[PDB]
Amino acid sequence: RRIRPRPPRLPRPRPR
Amino acid sequence: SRIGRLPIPVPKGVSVEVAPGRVKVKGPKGELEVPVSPEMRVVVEEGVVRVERPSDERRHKSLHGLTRTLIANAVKGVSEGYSKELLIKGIGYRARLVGRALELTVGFSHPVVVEPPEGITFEVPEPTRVRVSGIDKQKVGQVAANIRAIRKPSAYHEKGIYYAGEPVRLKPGK
Amino acid sequence: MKGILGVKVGMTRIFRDDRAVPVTVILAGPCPVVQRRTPEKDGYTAVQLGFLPQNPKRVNRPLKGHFAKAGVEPVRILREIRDFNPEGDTVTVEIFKPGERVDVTGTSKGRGFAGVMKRWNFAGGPDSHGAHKIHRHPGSIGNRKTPGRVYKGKKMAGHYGAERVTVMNLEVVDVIPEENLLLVKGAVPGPNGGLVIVRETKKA
Amino acid sequence: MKTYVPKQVEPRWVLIDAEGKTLGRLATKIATLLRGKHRPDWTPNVAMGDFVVVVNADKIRVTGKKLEQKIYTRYSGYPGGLKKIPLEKMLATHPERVLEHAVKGMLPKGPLGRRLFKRLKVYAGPDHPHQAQRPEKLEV
Amino acid sequence: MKVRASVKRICDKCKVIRRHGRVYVICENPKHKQRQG
RNA sequence: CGAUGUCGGCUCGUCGCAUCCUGGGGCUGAAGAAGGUCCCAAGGGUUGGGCUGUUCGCCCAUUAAAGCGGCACGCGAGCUG
RNA sequence: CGCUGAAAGCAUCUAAGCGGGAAGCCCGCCCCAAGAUGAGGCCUCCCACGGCAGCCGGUAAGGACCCGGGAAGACCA
Ligand SMILES: [Mg+2]
Ligand SMILES: [Mg+2]
Ligand SMILES: [Mg+2]
Ligand SMILES: [Mg+2]
Ligand SMILES: [Mg+2]
Ligand SMILES: [Mg+2]
Ligand SMILES: [Mg+2]
Ligand SMILES: [Mg+2]
Ligand SMILES: [Mg+2]
Ligand SMILES: [Mg+2]
Ligand SMILES: [Mg+2]
Ligand SMILES: [Mg+2]
Ligand SMILES: [Mg+2]
Ligand SMILES: [Mg+2]
Ligand SMILES: [Mg+2]
Ligand SMILES: [Mg+2]
Ligand SMILES: [Mg+2]
Ligand SMILES: [Mg+2]
Ligand SMILES: [Mg+2]
Ligand SMILES: [Mg+2]
Ligand SMILES: [Mg+2]
Ligand SMILES: [Mg+2]
Ligand SMILES: [Mg+2]
Ligand SMILES: [Mg+2]
Ligand SMILES: [Mg+2]
Ligand SMILES: [Mg+2]
Ligand SMILES: [Mg+2]
Ligand SMILES: [Mg+2]
Ligand SMILES: [Mg+2]
Ligand SMILES: [Mg+2]
Ligand SMILES: [Mg+2]
Ligand SMILES: [Mg+2]
Ligand SMILES: [Mg+2]
Ligand SMILES: [Mg+2]
Ligand SMILES: [Mg+2]
Ligand SMILES: [Mg+2]
Ligand SMILES: [Mg+2]
Ligand SMILES: [Mg+2]
Ligand SMILES: [Mg+2]
Ligand SMILES: [Mg+2]
Ligand SMILES: [Mg+2]
Ligand SMILES: [Mg+2]
Ligand SMILES: [Mg+2]
Ligand SMILES: [Mg+2]
Ligand SMILES: [Mg+2]
Ligand SMILES: [Mg+2]
Ligand SMILES: [Mg+2]
Ligand SMILES: [Mg+2]
Ligand SMILES: [Mg+2]
Ligand SMILES: [Mg+2]
Ligand SMILES: [Mg+2]
Ligand SMILES: [Mg+2]
Ligand SMILES: [Mg+2]
Ligand SMILES: [Mg+2]
Ligand SMILES: [Mg+2]
Ligand SMILES: [Mg+2]
Ligand SMILES: [Mg+2]
Ligand SMILES: [Mg+2]
Ligand SMILES: [Mg+2]
Ligand SMILES: [Mg+2]
Ligand SMILES: [Mg+2]
Ligand SMILES: [Mg+2]
Ligand SMILES: [Mg+2]
Ligand SMILES: [Mg+2]
Ligand SMILES: [Mg+2]
Ligand SMILES: [Mg+2]
Ligand SMILES: [Mg+2]
Ligand SMILES: [Mg+2]
Ligand SMILES: [Mg+2]
Ligand SMILES: [Mg+2]
Ligand SMILES: [Mg+2]
Ligand SMILES: [Mg+2]
Ligand SMILES: [Zn+2]
Repeated sequence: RRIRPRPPRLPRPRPR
Repeated sequence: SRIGRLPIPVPKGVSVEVAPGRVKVKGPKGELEVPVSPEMRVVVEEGVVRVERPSDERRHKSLHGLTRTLIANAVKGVSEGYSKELLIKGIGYRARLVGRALELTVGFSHPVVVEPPEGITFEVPEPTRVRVSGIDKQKVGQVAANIRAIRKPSAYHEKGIYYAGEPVRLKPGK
Repeated sequence: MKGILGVKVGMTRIFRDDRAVPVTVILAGPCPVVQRRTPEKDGYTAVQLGFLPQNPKRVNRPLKGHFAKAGVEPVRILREIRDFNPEGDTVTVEIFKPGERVDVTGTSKGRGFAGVMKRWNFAGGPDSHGAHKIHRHPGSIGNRKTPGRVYKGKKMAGHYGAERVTVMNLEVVDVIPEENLLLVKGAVPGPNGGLVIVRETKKA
Repeated sequence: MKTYVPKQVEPRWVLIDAEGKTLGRLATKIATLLRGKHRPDWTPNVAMGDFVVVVNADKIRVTGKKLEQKIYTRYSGYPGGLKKIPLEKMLATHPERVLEHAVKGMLPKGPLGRRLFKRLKVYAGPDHPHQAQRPEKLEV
Repeated sequence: MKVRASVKRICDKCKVIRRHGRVYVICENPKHKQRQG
C-alpha cells in the first residue's frame, strides 16, 4: 500500500 | 581421573566371550550383548575385564570410558540385576498388579495400564510404591521414566509419581 | 474385501421407526466369478466378476473362449473386485446385511461442456451496475508479467460429469435376496439403469 | 589421410557389483564405460559404448550425512508441486534409482546421451536377468 | 527456554551444553535454561 | 515517450511466514480457569453489516479467528469507472 | 522432554547407541494415469495363404463404413 497517491501517466484514451 | 582404564571385576560365575564389535555376558539372571567399537580392545583376564584404546585422540578417549561402563553394567546386570523404585503420592493415587501388568490409578477419568516389556518385572509391595526390575540397565531406566511420565510431580503439591529418592521441590501458590 | 456389480434402479423413501429414510434401490446379484487373479499369475489378488446375461450371438470369439474356461454363461459386463476371494463361483446380495456400511462407485451424469459457474461454482459477474457481457465469466485467470503464464490445474470451463465418482460410507437399510435387491441409504452416482459397483466401506 | 571411423562394432556387456562402492565414484566410471571412452576407436557421434548391468545397487554407499541430507527433487508443473525426497527414503522405496539418477546426470544431454542411459541396466539385489548376454564381470 | 544470540551463564549453577549442533545452557533454575538462535 | 493504461472495487486466485485461529511445546510474578512471553508449525481456515470513491481507519453484531505481506502497490486484449 | 553415557573419577538427551513427540511430512482415502517411447501384466481368439526385417493381391480373428438411437455429446468421441 503506497501512502502517497500516484498520478495517472496516460489520459483516458479518446477518439482523437 | 579416568574410567576406561579401571578394570571390571567379574564375579564368578559369569562369562565374557569377546567377538568382533560385540561382547557377550551370561550370568545367573540371563545374558546380554554389548555393542563395542572395533577400535577398542576388550581383554579377558582372570576374574577381570579390561578395555584399552588405540591412541589418545578425543574420540578414542571418549569411546574408552563408555565401553568399560557399558560392559560393566552388563556384568552387574546378569548377576546382581537392576531395579528402580517409584513412590506414588497424592490422595486418590494407588497401584495394583493386574495379572503381570501394572495398573495405575492417578486421577484421570480412567485407570492406566502399563504392560511389562520383555525382560521387565513389575512389583507392587504397597499401594503407593512400585518396583521395576530387570537385567538391562538402559531398559529399566526407560521403563521407570515411562511410568513416571504418566503423572509427573505437581509443581505445587506433593502429588503424582516420583522416583524413590526424588527430592520434593514445590513452588508457592498465592 | 467384498464387492458386487449392480444397476441403479431408482429412489424412494421407506419408513423405519417413525423415520423416513431416503434410499436408492440397486439390483446387484447374481454375479458369477469368471476369472481369479493371484499373486503368482497376475501379481495381485482380485476376483473378476460378470453381470447381466448376454445374447450369445453378440459375444465375439475371443470373448467366447474366456467364458467357457470359466464354466460360465456369456455376460454383458466384466469388472473386478480387488483383494477379494469369495469361496463360491457366484456372488450374491447375501454378503451384505442391513446395518452394514458400504461404498458405491457409479458413472456420474454428464453435463457436457459446462460453464465455470456450474462446474466450479464461480460467482460470475454482477448482473447490473454496468456488468458487460461477463455475467457468467470467470474473471482474471492470472497476474501480469510474473509469472506471465497460467498454472496447470486452473479451473476453467470444459466437460463435466460422465466420469467415475465414488460416494462412501452409505448405510445398508435392507436386502431382499428374493429379488437380488439392495437398499442403500442415500444417493448414488449416475442415472437410473446405470452400472454401479458396491463394496464394503473403507471407513471405520 | 583422414581419421579412422569405425564400422558398427559389437558392444560388450559388462557386470558390476555395486555393493559397498561410493555412489558418485562408481558413477563416473559407468558413464565413461557408457560413452565408450575406454575404446581407442571412440567416436562421439554414434552409440558405441558398452552395456552395463549393475547389481547390488541397494547396498551402494555414500559419505558424510548425505543419508539424511541429500534431497532428490521433483516438480510437477502445478502450483506447489515440488516434492522433496531424502536419500534414505529413495533407497527404501526405489533403491535402483539412486544409481540411475547419478549416472544420468553425468551423461551428455541430447538424443545420443539419452540412448546411452538406456544401455545401462541397474538392479538392486544380487541378481539380474541378463544371462543371455553372458556379461563380462568387471572390477572398478 | 530463552532463545537468543547471546547465551551466557546466568548464575554459578548454569552449565553450557552443546547438543546436536546447538549451543544450549542448562541449570537447576528453570528460568536460566537457554538455547542459541 | 513510432504509448510499459494509470487509485479503489468485482472476479479468479497463487505464493512468503516475521502465525490471527486451530495443532505441538519451554518459561511464567503458571493454584484452577483464563492470560503474558518466546519456540515449532503455512495443512486448512480467517464472517455479515453502517460511514466514506476510498485502500486504510472507525463503529454495530458476531467469531476458534476476524493475520500481515509479495505476485507491473497480481489481475481493465477479464468486468466496473 | 527423556533412557543409558563417555570425553571430563562428578555432571551431561550424544560424542556410540535407544525412547517419547505436532492440524505439519511419508503412507493410507477419492480421481486421473503405460506417449511410464522405461510404451508393463493377465485371459482369450486368429494363423503358419498366394505372386513377385520388402512390395503387391485375396482373406482369418476381428474392425470400420451406413443406419435406429442414447440422462453420451459443440463436431469428434
Ligand atoms: Mg573370567
Ligand atoms: Mg596391552
Ligand atoms: Mg494466582
Ligand atoms: Mg461404472
Ligand atoms: Mg459460468
Ligand atoms: Mg458443481
Ligand atoms: Mg451453484
Ligand atoms: Mg457473486
Ligand atoms: Mg455489483
Ligand atoms: Mg449472481
Ligand atoms: Mg458500459
Ligand atoms: Mg459498451
Ligand atoms: Mg447484459
Ligand atoms: Mg494489469
Ligand atoms: Mg491485462
Ligand atoms: Mg516466466
Ligand atoms: Mg466426457
Ligand atoms: Mg427395515
Ligand atoms: Mg436417474
Ligand atoms: Mg576404467
Ligand atoms: Mg567431438
Ligand atoms: Mg522399485
Ligand atoms: Mg548432464
Ligand atoms: Mg550442452
Ligand atoms: Mg557468573
Ligand atoms: Mg543440572
Ligand atoms: Mg513513455
Ligand atoms: Mg507500434
Ligand atoms: Mg513498438
Ligand atoms: Mg502503439
Ligand atoms: Mg502496445
Ligand atoms: Mg517461524
Ligand atoms: Mg495453544
Ligand atoms: Mg493454565
Ligand atoms: Mg489463580
Ligand atoms: Mg505458552
Ligand atoms: Mg523459547
Ligand atoms: Mg524453545
Ligand atoms: Mg497454514
Ligand atoms: Mg499452500
Ligand atoms: Mg494464508
Ligand atoms: Mg448501504
Ligand atoms: Mg460500505
Ligand atoms: Mg471503508
Ligand atoms: Mg454511500
Ligand atoms: Mg480514511
Ligand atoms: Mg483465545
Ligand atoms: Mg471485518
Ligand atoms: Mg493475497
Ligand atoms: Mg502488493
Ligand atoms: Mg496494479
Ligand atoms: Mg490493475
Ligand atoms: Mg476497459
Ligand atoms: Mg482498473
Ligand atoms: Mg492491453
Ligand atoms: Mg495486455
Ligand atoms: Mg471478466
Ligand atoms: Mg469517472
Ligand atoms: Mg534430568
Ligand atoms: Mg544419567
Ligand atoms: Mg568440570
Ligand atoms: Mg548419536
Ligand atoms: Mg525416535
Ligand atoms: Mg530423537
Ligand atoms: Mg518419556
Ligand atoms: Mg483433523
Ligand atoms: Mg482406472
Ligand atoms: Mg501400452
Ligand atoms: Mg491404463
Ligand atoms: Mg521419464
Ligand atoms: Mg500393453
Ligand atoms: Mg446422435
Ligand atoms: Zn543458573
